[PDB]
Amino acid sequence: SGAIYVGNYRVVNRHLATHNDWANLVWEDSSRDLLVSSTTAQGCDTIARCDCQTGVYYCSSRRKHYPVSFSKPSLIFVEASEYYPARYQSHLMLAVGHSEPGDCGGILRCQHGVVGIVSTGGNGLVGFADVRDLLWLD
Ligand SMILES: NC(=O)[C@H]1CCCN(C(=O)[C@H]2SCCc3sccc32)C1
Ligand SMILES: [Zn+2]
Repeated sequence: SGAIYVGNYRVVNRHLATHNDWANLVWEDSSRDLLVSSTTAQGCDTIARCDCQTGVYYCSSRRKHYPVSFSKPSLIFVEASEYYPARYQSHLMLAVGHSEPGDCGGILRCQHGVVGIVSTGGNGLVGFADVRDLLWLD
Protein backbone atom coordinates (compact mmCIF):
# COMPACT_ATOMS: atom_id res chain seq x y z
CA SER A 1 0.00 0.00 0.00
CA GLY A 2 0.99 3.67 -0.32
CA ALA A 3 0.20 6.97 -2.04
CA ILE A 4 1.79 10.27 -3.17
CA TYR A 5 0.20 13.43 -1.75
CA VAL A 6 0.99 16.52 -3.89
CA GLY A 7 -1.07 19.72 -3.72
CA ASN A 8 -4.75 18.72 -3.73
CA TYR A 9 -4.07 15.34 -5.35
CA ARG A 10 -3.58 11.75 -4.09
CA VAL A 11 -1.77 9.37 -6.51
CA VAL A 12 -2.32 5.62 -5.91
CA ASN A 13 -2.04 2.33 -7.79
CA ARG A 14 -5.27 2.07 -9.79
CA HIS A 15 -5.74 -1.57 -8.65
CA LEU A 16 -5.64 -0.42 -4.96
CA ALA A 17 -7.92 2.65 -5.34
CA THR A 18 -10.69 2.90 -2.73
CA HIS A 19 -14.40 3.76 -3.12
CA ASN A 20 -13.47 7.30 -1.97
CA ASP A 21 -10.72 7.61 -4.60
CA TRP A 22 -13.25 6.73 -7.35
CA ALA A 23 -15.85 9.18 -5.92
CA ASN A 24 -13.23 11.99 -6.06
CA LEU A 25 -11.69 10.88 -9.42
CA VAL A 26 -9.45 13.33 -11.34
CA TRP A 27 -7.75 10.94 -13.83
CA GLU A 28 -7.05 7.21 -14.22
CA ASP A 29 -5.20 5.01 -16.72
CA SER A 30 -5.47 1.20 -16.60
CA SER A 31 -2.51 0.86 -18.99
CA ARG A 32 -0.30 2.67 -16.40
CA ASP A 33 -1.87 1.22 -13.19
CA LEU A 34 -2.39 4.80 -11.94
CA LEU A 35 -5.31 6.71 -10.42
CA VAL A 36 -5.34 10.29 -9.10
CA SER A 37 -8.11 11.58 -6.79
CA SER A 38 -8.74 15.01 -5.24
CA THR A 39 -8.09 15.84 -1.56
CA THR A 40 -9.30 18.61 0.79
CA ALA A 41 -5.97 18.94 2.65
CA GLN A 42 -2.68 20.13 1.05
CA GLY A 43 -0.11 17.36 0.34
CA CYS A 44 3.30 16.52 1.88
CA ASP A 45 5.21 15.46 -1.37
CA THR A 46 7.34 17.17 -4.40
CA ILE A 47 7.48 15.46 -7.88
CA ALA A 48 10.86 15.05 -9.63
CA ARG A 49 11.11 16.59 -13.15
CA CYS A 50 14.25 14.89 -14.41
CA ASP A 51 15.77 11.91 -16.29
CA CYS A 52 17.39 10.14 -13.27
CA GLN A 53 17.83 6.37 -13.59
CA THR A 54 19.03 5.83 -10.00
CA GLY A 55 17.17 6.42 -6.73
CA VAL A 56 15.92 4.82 -3.51
CA TYR A 57 12.59 3.02 -2.94
CA TYR A 58 10.68 1.97 0.17
CA CYS A 59 10.05 -1.82 0.46
CA SER A 60 7.27 -2.48 2.97
CA SER A 61 7.90 -6.25 3.04
CA ARG A 62 11.37 -5.50 4.48
CA ARG A 63 10.53 -2.23 6.37
CA LYS A 64 13.58 -0.80 4.56
CA HIS A 65 14.74 1.51 1.79
CA TYR A 66 16.97 0.16 -1.01
CA PRO A 67 19.04 1.93 -3.71
CA VAL A 68 18.18 0.95 -7.34
CA SER A 69 19.26 1.49 -10.94
CA PHE A 70 16.09 1.45 -13.11
CA SER A 71 15.20 1.44 -16.80
CA LYS A 72 13.62 4.44 -18.58
CA PRO A 73 9.76 4.41 -18.64
CA SER A 74 8.64 1.89 -21.27
CA LEU A 75 5.95 -0.56 -22.51
CA ILE A 76 6.45 -3.88 -20.67
CA PHE A 77 4.41 -7.11 -20.80
CA VAL A 78 2.73 -7.90 -17.45
CA GLU A 79 1.18 -11.34 -16.87
CA ALA A 80 -2.51 -11.68 -15.91
CA SER A 81 -3.41 -11.15 -12.26
CA GLU A 82 -6.74 -10.91 -10.41
CA TYR A 83 -6.73 -7.18 -11.22
CA TYR A 84 -5.90 -7.10 -14.92
CA PRO A 85 -5.79 -9.38 -17.96
CA ALA A 86 -2.35 -10.08 -19.56
CA ARG A 87 -1.38 -6.75 -21.19
CA TYR A 88 1.41 -4.24 -21.85
CA GLN A 89 1.76 -1.71 -19.02
CA SER A 90 3.09 1.67 -20.21
CA HIS A 91 5.41 4.14 -18.40
CA LEU A 92 6.88 1.28 -16.32
CA MET A 93 10.50 1.19 -15.08
CA LEU A 94 12.20 -2.01 -13.97
CA ALA A 95 14.99 -2.56 -11.45
CA VAL A 96 16.65 -5.41 -9.59
CA GLY A 97 15.32 -5.34 -6.01
CA HIS A 98 13.03 -7.21 -3.67
CA SER A 99 9.25 -6.86 -3.99
CA GLU A 100 6.27 -8.97 -3.15
CA PRO A 101 2.53 -8.36 -3.26
CA GLY A 102 1.74 -5.81 -0.66
CA ASP A 103 4.72 -3.61 -1.68
CA CYS A 104 2.73 -1.70 -4.34
CA GLY A 105 2.47 1.99 -3.49
CA GLY A 106 6.01 2.29 -2.06
CA ILE A 107 7.65 5.48 -3.22
CA LEU A 108 10.75 5.69 -5.48
CA ARG A 109 12.67 9.00 -5.02
CA CYS A 110 15.81 10.56 -6.54
CA GLN A 111 17.56 13.76 -5.32
CA HIS A 112 14.89 15.85 -7.17
CA GLY A 113 11.75 14.39 -5.60
CA VAL A 114 9.24 11.58 -6.09
CA VAL A 115 9.81 9.56 -9.29
CA GLY A 116 7.04 6.93 -9.06
CA ILE A 117 5.44 4.12 -7.06
CA VAL A 118 5.93 0.31 -6.92
CA SER A 119 3.46 -1.34 -9.34
CA THR A 120 4.90 -4.78 -10.35
CA GLY A 121 7.60 -7.25 -9.37
CA GLY A 122 8.74 -10.82 -8.87
CA ASN A 123 11.89 -13.00 -8.85
CA GLY A 124 14.21 -10.27 -7.64
CA LEU A 125 12.68 -7.55 -9.84
CA VAL A 126 10.65 -4.49 -8.85
CA GLY A 127 8.70 -2.30 -11.31
CA PHE A 128 7.71 1.34 -10.76
CA ALA A 129 4.93 3.35 -12.42
CA ASP A 130 6.52 6.69 -13.45
CA VAL A 131 4.77 9.95 -12.49
CA ARG A 132 7.40 12.50 -13.71
CA ASP A 133 5.59 13.22 -16.97
CA LEU A 134 2.34 14.26 -15.19
CA LEU A 135 3.15 17.97 -15.16
CA TRP A 136 -0.38 18.95 -14.10
CA LEU A 137 0.21 17.38 -10.62
CA ASP A 138 2.04 20.66 -9.71
N1 LIG B 1 0.64 -3.48 -12.30
C1 LIG B 1 0.10 -4.69 -12.30
O1 LIG B 1 -0.47 -5.16 -13.28
C2 LIG B 1 0.24 -5.49 -11.02
C3 LIG B 1 -1.13 -5.75 -10.37
C4 LIG B 1 -0.97 -6.58 -9.10
C5 LIG B 1 -0.23 -7.86 -9.41
N2 LIG B 1 1.05 -7.58 -10.09
C6 LIG B 1 2.27 -7.87 -9.60
O2 LIG B 1 3.28 -7.63 -10.23
C7 LIG B 1 2.31 -8.56 -8.25
S1 LIG B 1 2.15 -10.36 -8.51
C8 LIG B 1 3.88 -10.78 -8.79
C9 LIG B 1 4.73 -10.45 -7.58
C10 LIG B 1 4.63 -8.98 -7.27
S2 LIG B 1 5.84 -8.12 -6.47
C11 LIG B 1 4.95 -6.67 -6.56
C12 LIG B 1 3.81 -6.82 -7.18
C13 LIG B 1 3.60 -8.18 -7.60
C14 LIG B 1 0.92 -6.82 -11.34
ZN1 LIG C 1 16.04 13.09 -10.45
